[PDB]
Amino acid sequence: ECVACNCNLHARRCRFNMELYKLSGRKSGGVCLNCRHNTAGRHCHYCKEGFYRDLSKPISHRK
Amino acid sequence: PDPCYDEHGLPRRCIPDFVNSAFGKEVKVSSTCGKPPSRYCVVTEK
Repeated sequence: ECVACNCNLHARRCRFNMELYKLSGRKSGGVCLNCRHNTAGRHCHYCKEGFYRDLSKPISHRK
Repeated sequence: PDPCYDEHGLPRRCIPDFVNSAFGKEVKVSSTCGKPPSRYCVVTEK
């Protein structure tokens, strides 16, 4: 099957690179587009420069 | 009849028996999972 990209509820568009999946030990290569909600990464999975992790909230919280 | 009075009705200590205090009652707390629906991870050793 196909599988969507992760932003942990932080984007509606994403892109892909094979080498990510290739070098992932054949596991994953999805990556956000407009990786929103003060998040960042291929999974919109970390707070960008200036911010930190609201540890109280889950990995996909809007804040 | 009445344990508050002795064999000859002499006034003696009558006491509620020993019971758990917290049984079937309400408690106000600070917070709880599920609002918003939340996750939680559990590790197990082997």
